Amino acid sequence: HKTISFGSLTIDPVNRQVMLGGENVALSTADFDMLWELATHAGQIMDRDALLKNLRGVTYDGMDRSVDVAISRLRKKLLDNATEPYRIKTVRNKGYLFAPH
Amino acid sequence: PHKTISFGSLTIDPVNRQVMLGGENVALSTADFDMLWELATHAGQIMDRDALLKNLRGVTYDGMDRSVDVAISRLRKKLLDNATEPYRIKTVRNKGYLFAPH
DNA sequence: GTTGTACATTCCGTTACTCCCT
DNA sequence: CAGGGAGTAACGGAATGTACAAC
Repeated sequence: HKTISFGSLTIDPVNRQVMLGGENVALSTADFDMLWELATHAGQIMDRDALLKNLRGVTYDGMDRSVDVAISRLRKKLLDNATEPYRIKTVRNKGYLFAPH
Repeated sequence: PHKTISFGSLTIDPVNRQVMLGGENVALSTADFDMLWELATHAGQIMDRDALLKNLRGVTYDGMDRSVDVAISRLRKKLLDNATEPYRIKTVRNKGYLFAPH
């Protein structure tokens, strides 16, 4: 009912469980809460300050790389090469974007 | 004629406080069936440590109090769940624990 | 059999580089 | 021939998992 899917990727907030085309991908608490955020605003550029607020929530001090680190850890577990990402795009000086297609 | 709650093969019978998985009776102590009961009646809903402790021992989460965590570990053990890849009981950092209805 | 301490293990924020891009 | 914005490896402090001690 509340489960929100994309392509072969299913994100279930009721059981806090995510599946990538049959296979069940193990995500930590941050991996999930971060992916959930992005997917909610799919195709929408989420800016760094906006991420920290919704997820921590603290103020972006203009110099904080935790979101970047969080993104990389997510990118690896989702099987998404950062060199040319299919799922989670980087947008220079804006933030990050979840790609539905 | 017994009123219970059920999630797949799992079955929780608050009448005689007997839980079954499948299957066969799972032995829980009193304080542990209580905590399982709290979680399961708020399935899909994150129960924080204060919420739990207010039932587990009827106190307020002060610490650093770890009585819930070990308790969560027994349930996971007793429900044939694996902590690193938990199906039925999820850990949510800084929040608490969660009974997953599926 | 019950319970939680005393370790055992994992998480994620910081740091510290690195290669980009401008 | 800066300057900075983004990737991630690694460190380590704190949040969580539990074998087994104390009951």
